[PDB]
Amino acid sequence: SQNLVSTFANKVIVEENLVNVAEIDVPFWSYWLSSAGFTSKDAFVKFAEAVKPKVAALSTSDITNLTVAFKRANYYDKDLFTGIEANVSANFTKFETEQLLQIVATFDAFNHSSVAFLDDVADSITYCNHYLAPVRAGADELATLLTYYAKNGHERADLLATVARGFSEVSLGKLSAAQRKDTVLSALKAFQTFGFYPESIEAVIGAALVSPAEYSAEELKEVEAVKVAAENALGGEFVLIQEG
Amino acid sequence: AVTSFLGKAFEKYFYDFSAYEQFGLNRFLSSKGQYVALRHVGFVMVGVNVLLAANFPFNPPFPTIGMCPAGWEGTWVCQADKAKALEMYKEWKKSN
Amino acid sequence: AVTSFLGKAFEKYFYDFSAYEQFGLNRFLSSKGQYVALRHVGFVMVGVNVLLAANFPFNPPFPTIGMCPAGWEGTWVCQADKAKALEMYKEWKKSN
Amino acid sequence: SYSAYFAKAGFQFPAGLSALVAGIVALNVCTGRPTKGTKEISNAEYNATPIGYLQSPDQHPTAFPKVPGMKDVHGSPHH
Amino acid sequence: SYSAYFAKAGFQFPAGLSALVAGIVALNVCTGRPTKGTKEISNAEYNATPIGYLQSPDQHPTAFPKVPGMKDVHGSPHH
Amino acid sequence: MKLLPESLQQEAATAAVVASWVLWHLDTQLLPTIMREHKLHACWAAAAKRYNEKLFKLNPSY
Amino acid sequence: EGNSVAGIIKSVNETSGANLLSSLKTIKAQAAPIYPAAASSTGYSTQAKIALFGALSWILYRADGQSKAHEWIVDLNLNVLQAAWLISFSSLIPFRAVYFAFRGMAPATASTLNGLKTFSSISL
Amino acid sequence: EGNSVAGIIKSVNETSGANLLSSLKTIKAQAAPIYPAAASSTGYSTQAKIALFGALSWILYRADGQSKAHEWIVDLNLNVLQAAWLISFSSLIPFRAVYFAFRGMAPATASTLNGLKTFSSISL
Amino acid sequence: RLLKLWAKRLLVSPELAIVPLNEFDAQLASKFEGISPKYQELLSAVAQGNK
Amino acid sequence: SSVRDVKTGSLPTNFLTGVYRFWRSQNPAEKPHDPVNDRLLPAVVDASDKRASIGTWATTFFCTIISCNLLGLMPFNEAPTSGLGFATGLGVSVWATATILGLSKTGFKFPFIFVPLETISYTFRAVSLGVRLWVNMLAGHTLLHILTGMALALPFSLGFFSMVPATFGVCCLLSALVGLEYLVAVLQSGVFSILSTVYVGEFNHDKFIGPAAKIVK
Ligand SMILES: CCCCCCCCCCCCCCCCCC(=O)O[C@@H](COC(=O)CCCCCCCCCCCCCCC)COP(=O)(O)OCCN
Ligand SMILES: CCCCCCCCCCCCCCCCCC(=O)O[C@@H](COC(=O)CCCCCCCCCCCCCCC)COP(=O)(O)OCCN
Ligand SMILES: CCCCCCCCCCCCCCCCCC(=O)O[C@@H](COC(=O)CCCCCCCCCCCCCCC)COP(=O)(O)OCCN
Ligand SMILES: CCCCCCCCCCCCCCCCCC(=O)O[C@@H](COC(=O)CCCCCCCCCCCCCCC)COP(=O)(O)OCCN
Ligand SMILES: CCCCCCCCCCCCCCCCCC(=O)O[C@@H](COC(=O)CCCCCCCCCCCCCCC)COP(=O)(O)OCCN
Ligand SMILES: CCCCCCCCCCCCCCCCCC(=O)O[C@@H](COC(=O)CCCCCCCCCCCCCCC)COP(=O)(O)OCCN
Ligand SMILES: CCCCCCCCCCCCCCCCCC(=O)O[C@@H](COC(=O)CCCCCCCCCCCCCCC)COP(=O)(O)OCCN
Ligand SMILES: CCCCCCCCCCCCCCCCCC(=O)O[C@@H](COC(=O)CCCCCCCCCCCCCCC)COP(=O)(O)OCCN
Ligand SMILES: CCCCCCCCCCCCCCCCCC(=O)O[C@@H](COC(=O)CCCCCCCCCCCCCCC)COP(=O)(O)OCCN
Ligand SMILES: CCCCCCCCCCCCO[C@@H]1O[C@H](CO)[C@@H](O[C@H]2O[C@H](CO)[C@@H](O)[C@H](O)[C@H]2O)[C@H](O)[C@H]1O
Ligand SMILES: CCCCCCCCCCCCO[C@@H]1O[C@H](CO)[C@@H](O[C@H]2O[C@H](CO)[C@@H](O)[C@H](O)[C@H]2O)[C@H](O)[C@H]1O
Ligand SMILES: CCCCCCCCCCCCO[C@@H]1O[C@H](CO)[C@@H](O[C@H]2O[C@H](CO)[C@@H](O)[C@H](O)[C@H]2O)[C@H](O)[C@H]1O
Ligand SMILES: CCCCCCCCCCCCO[C@@H]1O[C@H](CO)[C@@H](O[C@H]2O[C@H](CO)[C@@H](O)[C@H](O)[C@H]2O)[C@H](O)[C@H]1O
Ligand SMILES: CCCCCCCCCCCCO[C@@H]1O[C@H](CO)[C@@H](O[C@H]2O[C@H](CO)[C@@H](O)[C@H](O)[C@H]2O)[C@H](O)[C@H]1O
Ligand SMILES: [Zn+2]
Ligand SMILES: [Zn+2]
Repeated sequence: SQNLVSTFANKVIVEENLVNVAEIDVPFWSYWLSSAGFTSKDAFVKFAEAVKPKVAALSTSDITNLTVAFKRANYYDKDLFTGIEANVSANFTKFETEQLLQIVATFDAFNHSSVAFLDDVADSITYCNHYLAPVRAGADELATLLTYYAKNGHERADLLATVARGFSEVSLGKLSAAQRKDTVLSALKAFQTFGFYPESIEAVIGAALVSPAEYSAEELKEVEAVKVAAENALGGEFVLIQEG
Repeated sequence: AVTSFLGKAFEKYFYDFSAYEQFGLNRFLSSKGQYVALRHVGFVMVGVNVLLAANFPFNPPFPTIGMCPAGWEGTWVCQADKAKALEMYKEWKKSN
Repeated sequence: AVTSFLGKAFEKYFYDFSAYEQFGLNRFLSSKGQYVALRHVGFVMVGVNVLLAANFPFNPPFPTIGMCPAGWEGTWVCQADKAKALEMYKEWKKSN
Repeated sequence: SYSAYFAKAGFQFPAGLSALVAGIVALNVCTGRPTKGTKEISNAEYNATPIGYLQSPDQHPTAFPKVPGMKDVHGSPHH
Repeated sequence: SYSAYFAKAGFQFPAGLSALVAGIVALNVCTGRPTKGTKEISNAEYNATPIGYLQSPDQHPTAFPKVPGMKDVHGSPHH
Repeated sequence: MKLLPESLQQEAATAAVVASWVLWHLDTQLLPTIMREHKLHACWAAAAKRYNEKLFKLNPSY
Repeated sequence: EGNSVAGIIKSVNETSGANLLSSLKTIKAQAAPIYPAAASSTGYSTQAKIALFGALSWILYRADGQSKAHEWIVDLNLNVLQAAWLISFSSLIPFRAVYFAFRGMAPATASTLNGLKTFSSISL
Repeated sequence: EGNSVAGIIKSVNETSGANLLSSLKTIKAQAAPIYPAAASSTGYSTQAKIALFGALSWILYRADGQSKAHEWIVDLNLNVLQAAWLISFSSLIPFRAVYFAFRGMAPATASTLNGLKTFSSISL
Repeated sequence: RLLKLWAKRLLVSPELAIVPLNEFDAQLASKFEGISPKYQELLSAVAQGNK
Repeated sequence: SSVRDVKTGSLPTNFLTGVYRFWRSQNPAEKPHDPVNDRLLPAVVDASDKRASIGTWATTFFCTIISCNLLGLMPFNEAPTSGLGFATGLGVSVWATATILGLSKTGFKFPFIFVPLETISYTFRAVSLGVRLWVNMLAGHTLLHILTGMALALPFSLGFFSMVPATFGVCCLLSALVGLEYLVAVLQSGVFSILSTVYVGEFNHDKFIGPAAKIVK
């Protein structure tokens, strides 16, 4: 029986029959296989064609699972993400901010944007979801959504007021010191792109000025470029609070 | 979802996935009706050997016909009376 | 039907049928609030006397304060220790 | 009004009351010990013993005792 | 066709199956006798006895015995 | 009288099962129902000055 | 199910100028919210049958255990003392006042719903 | 719910002579019998959840009792001998032929329904 | 078209008839809180229905 | 999968709203120094995250005890909290909930001759919270058992309907004792949950993570 198991192993338990079981529920199976590290381009081509007649009827949890799965596999199928962005645009009231921040980060990984998608995502975060949902988001996810709107030039000041609520000493403090640097430097470029300087930009600038040794000389120049621009917009002087 | 996939999965296994065709047993076997007779006794022989391999060091409650499993032949596994085999197993268990 | 009548029946009893008005207890009693205080203790006193009359010849598990029910005064009903009262009851039971 | 809509649904239990009565019963039946006045015995003793000797008088109190402490069965007379 | 109407109703039990499992369980729990390897004892004996002495070895067989007749508990050593 | 039970762990785990069911039934069945009914009233009462002002500025009817 | 205001707009626009005023009660009823009518009376639910038989089985089980107790006659008369207060609570408690006192415990029922006003949403 | 033939008679009589032939497919669909469409998929019924958990609880209870038996390894291998025939019955039994053999057991399904003929109920 | 316009408003919100058309502008103000309270509580109570 | 429909303004919804808002009122959130706006909104949500759910826990313990206490006043029924392991098992569970909350703040490390005496006062809250519930459900029912036996001795000995006024006066004192046990059943559920808000609320303190940077004027 040393070879009867090995004969069964080379023909039955193959990656191709792992795919043939995975064809029934692609948003479930591609999400959990890629979570286990199975990020293979040849299988995710077969995932993209199996789910394409089913995308328009997918739920918001299935769309978010499918979009995160194709981000971890790093596979871009433009006809798949067209139907994915047509599902988000048709059901934007049903989507959540926690789900849309994962969908936007996939749409920002490979540059894929529509003007209807940017409007329906901004309407979903600002009006269809709770206004304190960016507080629960995590600042690394909100800075990705800010960069995605800055790169497409889409100015939505109602969205920018909602996303800026998530930046604080709480949410930036939960990040790694290297990860806080990339979050601060990408949120300050997006706030300077639209010319929007909310009151919660004091936490983004203050996260850079309380620890400037992580930042370079040219980075502290563009931080204090935003700091003087927010000082004119908010009408005051920047001061660091010390507890006591 | 969890039930709708499992119905679609087992339907593919019951009908579409056949190991009689994928392994090419038409060369070795005559009929599909004699393959399922060999798959029947093959299922019994595996389930006998798996249930014994799941716990091999046991004294058998079934009567062995004067035969011993491995190189034991005097241990608690081969003892006829079970009251003696319980005392011999307790000495073997504390060492191992 | 069986439930719809019983709802209509008890609704008539709970609200429409009042024994405070049909018996004319306004002459004897001051308030309806003091009638339901007397109907409360009257319910307790009946339920005490009914539970005792449902089985009167019993030896009490509660301590009687040196008192006897009827003309017994030496029988098993009045015995202090229950091991003696069980033997005295068995002689009384075969006769009666 | 919506009064006739709410009379359509009858009595209903609370939503997870089956899991409450499952947990309360499983705490009373999966005790891991003999059941309150009984003792586990051998199979040789159980088969040889009549039902009347297998019962104990304390576990059968009288339903409405005329004397406090009356038992329904007398048990085994062998001490 | 009426095929999609009959797929609407899920699995259903037979119509009086609750009365069948009520009658079968009541024949197994209302036996009027101690439960298969136990014996009713006095309340004085039950309270004085530890749980390990209250159990018997025959009523606790080993789940996968290496020797036929292994018991999970040893019971009371007092004979 | 009854002072100590037959098992102290069984009576404590019964209290743990009953209180965890009430904790589950409150957080899952009662408080989502309570807060749907409370915060519909509470959000309307907290917005109605700013809601009616925002709606007044929007419509061109006047 | 489409919304009823767009059905009002569609039915008023489609009607003639001659029969507009007569057909306004028909358009009013087509946009009226559904209030389901009183259905046929059914005596007991299945879960209501389990609840009443289960409470009856529990009462008979506890009355059988109380009667076999040592202080058995004290246990059955404590059921008389306890059931007498359930009768007195039906007599004493102002059940309309307690209903409105509980209604004032929640802020959703202690006040009327203050929201959208008429002048802010007038459509001309 | 009125019957559909009187609705056919009412709709055909009320129609114009000009639009009679065009509206015949509309009157055909209004009298078509209702065939309810495929509803949304639900995974398990409540009674299907009791049946599968109850069969799983029964299997685990019987496997625990078989393993504690005296001839315990014979009991677990008798489950192998019994489950092997359940696999062989899925392979051998002609499930379409057995379905039509059972269909011929009842006289209601062994023949087609012979009843009312066309010429006896022609209405001119 | 004028009758059809007012038929839609009075089918949805029939309490607009308690305000005369010539006195509607005399209720308005720049802020909503400054709108005249002559018709506020009467409009809110007729809108609740005939019960 | 299909949840039931609820009528708005139902009496159990209005009762449980006022009950939950009462135990939430016992540990109110602290007013920050800064005005609450979009700058201070994440610090308010984070301060709410660091607060324990004492409002939810106390109305869990209020409803589970006032239901258990009133079972002792229903006919053919006894109170679960009249048993020792049930009532004290709830009180040690509250004390262990407050201790685990207090230990999770510092390090999960347990904090000259003064602190052994303050420890005895703290660990007596484990005993006294559940024992006060247990003795109140026991001693009121035990006194009811003795006085019902002494009230039964009169119509047993002096005739059933023979003489009324002596058995009337003891049935009035017995009826006032069951009404006192109704008051104790509601009060001891309240005292338990008041003290649970006090004990858990001692460790319900975290520092407000306010703005580290500000644009003043
Ligand atoms: C070779 C590698 C293996 C790959 C692994 C994946 C392949 C599947 C392998 C086997 C999985 C078995 C799962 C079967 C149970 C779940 C299927 C199911 O119940 O779904 C539907 C299908 O139901 C059935 O499958 C019933 C079929 C039973 C017929 C008997 C078949 C042969 C049985 C052999 C006897 C085995 C005895 C034990 C042997 C050890 C019914 O539910 P539904 O909601 O989807 O339907 C809609 C109505 N609500
Ligand atoms: C004076 C002579 C007596 C004449 C005899 C007839 C008069 C009736 C006497 C008492 C009969 C009691 C029967 C009550 C139970 C049956 C009523 C019922 O359940 O029907 C409805 C009414 O339900 C109730 O009656 C509940 C009322 C309970 C409130 C509490 C009242 C006072 C209780 C006092 C405590 C007693 C404790 C024990 C004392 C010994 C609900 O069902 P439905 O289907 O008809 O409703 C439609 C929804 N499907
Ligand atoms: C507080 C002040 C004093 C007030 C008066 C004293 C209080 C005690 C009075 C006793 C009356 C209690 C309520 C009366 C209930 C019976 C009358 C009744 O109305 O019956 C209805 C239902 O009554 C009941 O069934 C309630 C019984 C509750 C007892 C609970 C015992 C539990 C035993 C079973 C547990 C099994 C759990 C299984 C989990 C799946 C009929 O239901 P329906 O289907 O026709 O629709 C009407 C629904 N609104
Ligand atoms: C160890 C051996 C034990 C053997 C003893 C017998 C126990 C057998 C165990 C299986 C019996 C059945 C289990 C019941 C749980 C599953 C049912 C369920 O999910 O609940 C409801 C299904 O609907 C739901 O609500 C689902 C939600 C889950 C139920 C409860 C969740 C867990 C609550 C426990 C507290 C959790 C918090 C603490 C956890 C450590 C149905 O309940 P109902 O009949 O009372 O309501 C229907 C009335 N119309
Ligand atoms: C840090 C977070 C941890 C989360 C865990 C939460 C735990 C508490 C939540 C409430 C659930 C309590 C149920 C657990 C009971 C455990 C009792 C136990 O371990 O001992 C049992 C061990 O007994 C056995 O060996 C038999 C197996 C018993 C299993 C118990 C099943 C009941 C589980 C209750 C269902 C919980 C969910 C229901 C709704 C809340 C029986 O106790 P005993 O004193 O009578 O016997 C001891 C041995 N002589
Ligand atoms: C005969 C030739 C050989 C054939 C193959 C071998 C036979 C054995 C094969 C085993 C398969 C048996 C049937 C498979 C059932 C499970 C798969 C399935 O289809 O699940 C359905 C239901 O399956 C079951 O639940 C059946 C389970 C039956 C086991 C009974 C055990 C009883 C335990 C609980 C008793 C409690 C009684 C309570 C009374 C109120 C799903 O139901 P649904 O709600 O989605 O709607 C579909 C209804 N058409
Ligand atoms: C002595 C102490 C025993 C204690 C042990 C526990 C037993 C407790 C007894 C109460 C438990 C529940 C009793 C169940 C009977 C009432 C329910 C019922 O009437 O049956 C069905 C209600 O619908 C009916 O069919 C009513 C018809 C009556 C049921 C059975 C009639 C009697 C059959 C027995 C054989 C009679 C012939 C011989 C008689 C000598 C519901 O059954 P199902 O859940 O399986 O079906 C629902 C599936 N969707
Ligand atoms: C001429 C027409 C007569 C019509 C009557 C039809 C009777 C047969 C129909 C089928 C029903 C059978 C159920 C009756 C069982 C009676 C058994 C019995 O009397 O003895 C019990 C007496 O035991 C007890 O004292 C405890 C009480 C047991 C009550 C039994 C309840 C079960 C009833 C089954 C439900 C029937 C309906 C369910 C669906 C058919 C227990 O038997 P045992 O040998 O284990 O113990 C004897 C004493 N050591
Ligand atoms: C949508 C379905 C609705 C169903 C309809 C049911 C309607 C009947 C209500 C069910 C009865 C529930 C019994 C609960 C009793 C609680 C008593 C209470 O709420 O206290 C007072 C609360 O009112 C107060 O403002 C406080 C006055 C001091 C009273 C002290 C209250 C403590 C009582 C605790 C209960 C102790 C005994 C427990 C009995 C089970 C009520 O008095 P009031 O309305 O006359 O006073 C309001 C001013 N007019
Ligand atoms: C389970 C058995 C029962 C145990 C119940 C124990 C909890 C009882 C909670 C109710 C007690 C509090 O009683 C509460 O009193 C306050 C005032 O203080 C009332 O509050 C208000 O009532 C009404 C509002 O409609 C007005 O008169 C007034 O604005 C105010 O008094 C509440 O409406 C009442 O519910
Ligand atoms: C529970 C496990 C299974 C146990 C089952 C035991 C009972 C089995 C009953 C079926 C056996 C009887 O088998 C029965 O044969 C008769 C002929 O005799 C067939 O009767 C008919 O079948 C078809 C009709 O469509 C035609 O070929 C023909 O008219 C006739 O043969 C039945 O359709 C078949 O069902
Ligand atoms: C040990 C001896 C007993 C063995 C076990 C007995 C099993 C009993 C179940 C088998 C019964 C099946 O018996 C079945 O009877 C039905 C009655 O509807 C017959 O039904 C059919 O008969 C004939 C011919 O097939 C058809 O023309 C007819 O339309 C139809 O009614 C089937 O032909 C037969 O297959
Ligand atoms: C031993 C001490 C503890 C005893 C037991 C404690 C019982 C706890 C339950 C009683 C709680 C009832 O508490 C209830 O709180 C609600 C919160 O919605 C208050 O609710 C109401 O307050 C005020 C004034 O009444 C209203 O203007 C307001 O609209 C409404 O919210 C009630 O006034 C109060 O009656
Ligand atoms: C007719 C008049 C009606 C008056 C109604 C108001 C009184 C109601 C009485 C119910 C009990 C009052 O509840 C009371 O709540 C306060 C806070 O609110 C608790 O106060 C507690 O708060 C926190 C909790 O750790 C501690 O910081 C504080 O030191 C402690 O006192 C009391 O310990 C409790 O007794
Ligand atoms: Zn008692
Ligand atoms: Zn066997």
